[PDB]
Amino acid sequence: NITIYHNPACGTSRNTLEMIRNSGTEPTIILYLENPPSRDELVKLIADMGISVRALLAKNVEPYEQLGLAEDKFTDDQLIDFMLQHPILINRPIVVTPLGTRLCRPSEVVLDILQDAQKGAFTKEDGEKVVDEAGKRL
Ligand SMILES: [Cs+]
Ligand SMILES: [Cs+]
Ligand SMILES: [Cs+]
Ligand SMILES: [Cs+]
Repeated sequence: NITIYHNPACGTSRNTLEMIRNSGTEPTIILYLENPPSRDELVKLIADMGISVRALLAKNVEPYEQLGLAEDKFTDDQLIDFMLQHPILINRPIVVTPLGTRLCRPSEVVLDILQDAQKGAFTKEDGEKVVDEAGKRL
């Protein structure tokens, strides 16, 4: 049972999706930009990821810039509500499996929570080797 909050226009997200597939399961794919999680779901993801609310913020997207979010003037709940109102602020990809939830940045973070091993060598789309044929992380 795997879910990925995916942005097809982001290389890290594409790389993550293909690593998931290379472990042999096809995940549930949520285009968070158009189908963002609910407030309750979003709080849970953040808790399960073990990161701060602010570490989940995508920088260099228009709401981050225009809302002044780089400044330390926002509570965590304010930041969660901005994320819900402007889903492009949610950094990507988030992946949930039976073993846990991670913000998969860099994409190979996802190897921690995939239950089955990669089924063969995996190379990122830009040529960066991740795992060889033997299954060793390079
Ligand atoms: Cs939802
Ligand atoms: Cs693992
Ligand atoms: Cs292998
Ligand atoms: Cs890259």
